[PDB]
Amino acid sequence: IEFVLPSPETALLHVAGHGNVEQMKAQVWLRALETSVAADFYHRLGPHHFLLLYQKKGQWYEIYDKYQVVQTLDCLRYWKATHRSPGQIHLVQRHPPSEESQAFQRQLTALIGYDVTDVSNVHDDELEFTRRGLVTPRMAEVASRDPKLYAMHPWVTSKPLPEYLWKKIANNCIFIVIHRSTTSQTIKVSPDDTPGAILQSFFTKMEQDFVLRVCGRDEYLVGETPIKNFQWVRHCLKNGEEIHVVLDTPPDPALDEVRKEEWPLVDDCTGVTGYHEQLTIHGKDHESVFTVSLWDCDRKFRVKIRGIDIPVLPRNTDLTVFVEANIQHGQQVLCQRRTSPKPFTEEVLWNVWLEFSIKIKDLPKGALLNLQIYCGQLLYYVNLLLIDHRFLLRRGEYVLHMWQISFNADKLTSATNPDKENSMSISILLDNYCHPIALPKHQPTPDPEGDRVRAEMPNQLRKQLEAIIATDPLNPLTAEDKELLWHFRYESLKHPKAYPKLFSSVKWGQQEIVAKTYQLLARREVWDQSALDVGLTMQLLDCNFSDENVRAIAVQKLESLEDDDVLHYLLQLVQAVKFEPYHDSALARFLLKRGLRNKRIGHFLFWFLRSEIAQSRHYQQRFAVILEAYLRGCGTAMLHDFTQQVQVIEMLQKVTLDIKSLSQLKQKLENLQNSQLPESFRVPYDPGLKAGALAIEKCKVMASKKKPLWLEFKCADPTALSNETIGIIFKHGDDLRQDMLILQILRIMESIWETESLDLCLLPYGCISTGDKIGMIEIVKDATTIAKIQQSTVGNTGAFKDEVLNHWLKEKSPTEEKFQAAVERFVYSCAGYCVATFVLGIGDRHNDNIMITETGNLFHIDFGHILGNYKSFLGINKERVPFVLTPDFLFVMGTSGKKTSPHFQKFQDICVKAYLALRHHTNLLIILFSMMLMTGMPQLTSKEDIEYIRDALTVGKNEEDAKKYFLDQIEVCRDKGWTVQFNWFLHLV
Amino acid sequence: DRIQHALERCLHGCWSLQELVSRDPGHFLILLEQILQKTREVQEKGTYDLLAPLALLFYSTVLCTPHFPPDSDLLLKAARTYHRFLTWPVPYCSICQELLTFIDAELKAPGISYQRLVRAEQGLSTRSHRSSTVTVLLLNPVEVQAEFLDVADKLSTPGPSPHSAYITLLLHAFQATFGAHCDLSGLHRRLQSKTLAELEAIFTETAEAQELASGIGDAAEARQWLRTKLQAVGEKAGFPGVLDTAKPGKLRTIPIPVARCYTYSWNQDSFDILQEILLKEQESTLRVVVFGSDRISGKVARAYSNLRRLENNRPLLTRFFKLQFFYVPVDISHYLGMLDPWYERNVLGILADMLLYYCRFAARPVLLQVYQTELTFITGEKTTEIFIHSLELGHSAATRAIKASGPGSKRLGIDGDREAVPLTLQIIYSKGAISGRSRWSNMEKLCTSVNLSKACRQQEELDSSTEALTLNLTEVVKRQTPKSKKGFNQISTSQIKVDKVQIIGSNSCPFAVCLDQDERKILQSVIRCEVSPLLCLPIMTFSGALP
Repeated sequence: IEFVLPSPETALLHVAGHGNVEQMKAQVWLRALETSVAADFYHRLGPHHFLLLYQKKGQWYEIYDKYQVVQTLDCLRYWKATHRSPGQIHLVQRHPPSEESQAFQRQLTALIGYDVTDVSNVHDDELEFTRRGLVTPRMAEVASRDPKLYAMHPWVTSKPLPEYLWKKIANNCIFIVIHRSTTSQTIKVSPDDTPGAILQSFFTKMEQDFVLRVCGRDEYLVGETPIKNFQWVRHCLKNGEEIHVVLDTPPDPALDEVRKEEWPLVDDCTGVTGYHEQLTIHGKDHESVFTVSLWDCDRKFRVKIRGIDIPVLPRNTDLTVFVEANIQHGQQVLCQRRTSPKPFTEEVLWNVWLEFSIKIKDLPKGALLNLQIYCGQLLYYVNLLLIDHRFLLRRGEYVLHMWQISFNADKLTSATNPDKENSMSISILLDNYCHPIALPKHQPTPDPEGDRVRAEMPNQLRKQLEAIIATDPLNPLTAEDKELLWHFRYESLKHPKAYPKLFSSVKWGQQEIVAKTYQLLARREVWDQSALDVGLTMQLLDCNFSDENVRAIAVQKLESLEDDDVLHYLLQLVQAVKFEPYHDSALARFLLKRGLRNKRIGHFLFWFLRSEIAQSRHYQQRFAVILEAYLRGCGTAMLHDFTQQVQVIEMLQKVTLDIKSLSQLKQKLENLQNSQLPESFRVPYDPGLKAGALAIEKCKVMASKKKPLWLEFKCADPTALSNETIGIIFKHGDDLRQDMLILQILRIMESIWETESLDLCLLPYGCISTGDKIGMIEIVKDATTIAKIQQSTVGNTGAFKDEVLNHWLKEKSPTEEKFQAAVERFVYSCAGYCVATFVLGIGDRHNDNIMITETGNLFHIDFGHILGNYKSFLGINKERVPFVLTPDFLFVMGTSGKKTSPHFQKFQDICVKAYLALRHHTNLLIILFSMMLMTGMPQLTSKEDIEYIRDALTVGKNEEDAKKYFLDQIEVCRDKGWTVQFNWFLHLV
Repeated sequence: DRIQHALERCLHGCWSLQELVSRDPGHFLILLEQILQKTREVQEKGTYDLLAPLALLFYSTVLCTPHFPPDSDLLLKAARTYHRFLTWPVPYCSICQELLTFIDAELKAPGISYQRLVRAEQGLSTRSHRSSTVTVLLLNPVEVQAEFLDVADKLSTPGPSPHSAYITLLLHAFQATFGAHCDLSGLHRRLQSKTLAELEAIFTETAEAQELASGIGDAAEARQWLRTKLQAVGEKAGFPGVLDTAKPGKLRTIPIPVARCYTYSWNQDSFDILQEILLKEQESTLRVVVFGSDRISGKVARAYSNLRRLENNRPLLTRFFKLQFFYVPVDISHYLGMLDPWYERNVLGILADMLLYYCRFAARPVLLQVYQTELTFITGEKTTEIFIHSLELGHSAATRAIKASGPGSKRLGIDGDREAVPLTLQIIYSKGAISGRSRWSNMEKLCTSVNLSKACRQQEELDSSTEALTLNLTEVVKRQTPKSKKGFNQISTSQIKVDKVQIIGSNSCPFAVCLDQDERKILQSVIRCEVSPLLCLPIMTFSGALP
């Protein structure tokens, strides 16, 4: 390996094998000092170390690993593929980052809200290596990006147009109102025409470099897709609004420029570990042994608990304490050891070797050592990744600062508590070795096929397996079921629906079983041509699957999603990133790539990910690294937009914090408007909309215990067709992550109902969490609260009257046709929300969190308020109703005779239709509910909470029985007319 | 069979009897079979405790055994068995690698290790660059013990001459390759008439041949080349037939000679005689064997601290040299035996054999945990660098004693068990250094007596390998003024786990220190006492501090 010294000096080194040859830095340094007195002089002025670089594909690569040359096998492999035996490695100086580079890093830190460069809370370099490794997918996505299409970011869908929208096209024609200057012309175009065809038709109906941009929005109708396939066109058709566009010059792609990457490419960390035959010590001469295979170590796993150190004792419970160490792989405890109970004081000493029954060779990748401090009940927890991200077993002393509790995603984090000065600390010792112990490469090759089976299953065992496969995800598998699934694993591949159960039947605590599983999934084909099922992929991405290959399988199926489909499940994927044992996972790469590919997905990813950085200390660093990668990826125009969004968010944070400490709000608003308020900023919950000035005279503060800010902004686009403002509620002191998760689930449910051609008029609003207990909510205009409608006439003293809501809706209807449309919309929306809240289990609400528009549509708001109460109590100690079906709703629907009515019958029919539609996607709904409980809850969840949905979704029952069940739920709702609302009013008062 | 029983009895602890059962040359191979079987069982069951004693027994037996048979596979089986140990933690795989290198050297050159050890100990002429020698000093005050004084006298005898040492080395080297096919009686009879220069030349040639064969790279080729070179040397020097000369001539043990041990009493003068014995050697490594009870632990630690301050500009270490310290109890030994079960069974528990075994086969230094004490006087002068095992603090009769001592006399009355008038004591203790977070806490009250003890004195009933210190408040104030309830009156034994301590007195109430009843040290009149915890005294044991 020839080396090029920093003076063009070429020192011809020789290949020194692979044993302890990362003194190659020191070797080449000493050789340079000997071979050049200039190097001797520079030794007194040179940096601490240097960098070794090469050129894998013309682009410059770095050898970023200081342990062994076995890592550097990729450069040698490329050189031998190109057949250039003398390889060139350039030794370059550790030049400090430039001034512009540091300024850009400071801007990125300001945007993220976390300092990724801070290495004060890391016991390894997994986060820094992830930062270096995410450069390759980022550069791949930036290079393979359409400039014009990225700049204009069209929002399209390939799903078929629903029939309830098809009936809204009068004569297979759509009218588009095109605006040029102040002139407006209506052009009739068929729904199968691309925007280019419409534009050519407009020009023929008398340059050609123009695009159609939605008036008042930053949304473009461009690309080669039918005009009916645009999400904006479908939205306008659904709302019956007129489609207005303006003839705008295309945005310059040059504005989306990405600055050059400072770092050379890091390649991969899979080089340090090879096949077992390469790492094993058997057959060696005890002098060529430079690394030891993990599968050679036949001893039991052993960890020395040295002690426990706390600055000040908590006063909740004391008088006894012990440590429980669990070797576990994805919430499955492989082994568990306990220490002797000792008196609980500030410093407790054991110095005891806990030796598990699991062999060292049987530790899987992603195995987790969970150290938990129990009392006498559980007090503290911390986790350590037994196998490092370089496939290396952990060695040495570890002083891990523990997490204090106050099934949960936060219980799986490998991060250490940043509060060094006040947190519990546990000291452990893992055995040191002369040679590093490396877990061999996952699977060399399934050439023997693992004895793929030939014999047919008996009919009875086939029936048993098929019955097991058809069962719901939450149904536990007994020992016999797991044995049947694994014993016939090669038959379980043929059914993709059995993959979660099949991989739950794998004994991850045995090395040979894991090798057999890898051989099994190396020959997956029925899964590859399988149609994409979102529920199955979500199941494979749950907390029960810590294996890298299963996650890779799930992400490989995720890659076939559309942009809008990814937008549907983006929050769920971001939350599922928590379950990945390692920072640089396939899910993180997938999210980064698909946020760099689409501008809307990128915007929502930035906000969803910044919220988790701000509020969750457990996954601050991983999410911060991912967000830094994305922000380096996106163009400079979208970086400026993000900067303006963060500026307005922070200044409104300050204003909310100052007001909540207490006409004053008005004055603070004129102080903002005259200084530090951006001229226009993109709305966080709606990237297509740009809010300009602030209508200070219309802002106020609600009479709430949280005192949120009611702000109304001016639309910054001069092309807007209405003087309507933009309403935004900035709330402090409430966790909006649960609220936004519930809203995402509602949007998914609405998409399902649309798929089955049902329009329930259920529309979720725009809620984005922006920081620790602070967030932003869209204001739905012409809407009020049912509680406020009641309090208009009766309800201040608790009395409730049935005619209030019907009369209120009648008063807001200018004509009788408007009243009938409002009544129909109310029926549909009430059915949709009743079904949704019954399925999700958040149906037991009160009037203060249910709203209605003047058009009849119904809303549920403030989901964080009731979700926590439901989790804590479950309504079992009070009078619980499945959902809020109040007698005023019934009066709006029927004649209040408590027998029937045509509108009530229609409500029952449509709600039954929606219930069966959801039962069709039961599995996806169940997995979404499970992820929401795992990730969105700051508390700790368990069973009897997750499984509630499989009782609400009527799992394992006939369609007629499910219909009867929902009718019984409706009847019990009708039984408790005002009792539950009166009880809620008493509890609040 | 009886050798296996003796081995088993030795492990589950017998020791000298076990070493002496190997009186016949085949007993060595039988014991090696047994040790290899025990090692295989240990590895299969993952027993960490038995690895170090078994490794040491194997090393000693292979060192002493004469002429591994040509058809024997003990060396290869042992090499495979130990090479299987490379997956073990560091303190065990280190011994593994040492034995692997030793086994490879003994397989390539049958008598390399015994020749190396005996040549180094006897200080015989060496043609290798930077020739080495081994010197043993037995530091015995005339008041240590009669039996130990006699065994030191037995070791101190010069004994074998260079002529006899050369004869023994040549006999062992030639038998290790020509076991039953050499006339050892005839070879010795011919060697007895050889001159000293001839013996030196023959030994240098044979040693060079053995060192060259130790790195040939092929075991069979190395053995063949060594055999050919030894035959050539024998033919050159007039040796009799050594190639299949006589089947009747059987094997001889050729035991290790007594090393040239020097017995000199240093009279506790901070290791002065080591320089004298360097100077005499001038006219490499030296082994210091310290005999004595706990009363000289302070003297030993002062001596080693002085040596560690001085060697930077002293000829003891600048010249190629290695200083090793061995301790025989005749409570450092309690701590060492607690860490090392082999040391507990062999040293802490016919005696010259055990002393020589401890000197020769203890190669893992254990650093004794010693406490650095610094005292600030009442007169403004600051003293530092005091070393102890326990401490008695606060006694006013003891500060009367220290005032009587002054700046140039012994502190008569510092022994403790003395009534103390109440004094204004401030106690500062640091806690939590296990996690790197040192938390200082302060009390300021009236006190008379405080105990500052090391857990290692009573570590047999506590957390394993605890280097922390215990601060005990007991028997306070009641010795003089039991009714002084304002201070630390009475106070039952209260223990605080501490690492750094600062005890502050007052000018009107002078403070005192009792350094394990050491009245030799001079300290004028101290007030402030600071005790702080790799440190000092690397006493060699058979197996280091296993984690």
